[PDB]
Amino acid sequence: LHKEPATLIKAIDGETVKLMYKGQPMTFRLLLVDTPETKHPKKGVEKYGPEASAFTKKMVENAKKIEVEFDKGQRTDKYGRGLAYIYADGKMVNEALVRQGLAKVAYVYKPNNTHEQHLRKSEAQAKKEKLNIWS
Ligand SMILES: [Ca+2]
Repeated sequence: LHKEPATLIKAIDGETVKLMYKGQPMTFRLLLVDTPETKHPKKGVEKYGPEASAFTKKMVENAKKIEVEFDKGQRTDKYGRGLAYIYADGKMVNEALVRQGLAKVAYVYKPNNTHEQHLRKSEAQAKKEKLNIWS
């Protein structure tokens, strides 16, 4: 893989953060995780979505270094969003959200799945801990 510098522009929600990467503002999708929603037109807000976006916000905002890392497969999805693992001070947000019961592992697509068993290891710990979506 290769980690890269990127600069925070805007945390949209749990799974989506806007970042200046290569000098271009880009929408980035947190690879492998699915967070609850704040806005879904046919839904309203979903349980733990407010605090899933809160979490990521705090995490990318108080960071001194944000780094993105692309996986070994296509790097942009269909809606043109970067496909990546985001590190706030070297800690993987994508992992942090699952360790805290605020994200389930999901849409795991070969070959963009290098870190599938690390996160699938962490969801298991949070489930075993009765935490938040697993409560
Ligand atoms: Ca979602």
